[PDB]
Amino acid sequence: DQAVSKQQYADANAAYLQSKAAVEQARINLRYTKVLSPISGRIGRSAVTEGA
Amino acid sequence: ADGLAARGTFTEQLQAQRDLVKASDEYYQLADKRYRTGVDNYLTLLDAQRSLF
Repeated sequence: DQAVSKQQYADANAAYLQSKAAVEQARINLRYTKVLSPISGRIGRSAVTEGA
Repeated sequence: ADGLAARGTFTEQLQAQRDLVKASDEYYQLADKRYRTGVDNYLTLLDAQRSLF
C-alpha cells in the first residue's frame, strides 16, 4: 500500500542480498575446515597427524 | 477612506496570496512527480497536500 518508497525497498533488499552473500562467503570457510576429499579414490597415509 | 485603503491594499494582498497558492501547488506537483517514480514516500506526498490545503 506504499507506506515506504520503492527505492528504499530496493536499498534494503540490496542490503539483504549483500549480507546473504557474506553469509555464503563465511560458510565457505566452515566447509573448508572440514576438509572435503576433492576426488574419489584410494587414500594413502596421513602425513600430518592430529595436533599439527 | 477605510474602504479606499482596503480596496488599495487587497489587490496586492491577493496577488501575493495567489502566488503563494501557485508556488505551493507547484511544490505539490513536484512532490507527486517524485512519488510516481518511487523515490519518495506517500506520507511526504500527504505533507505536500496538507501544505497546499
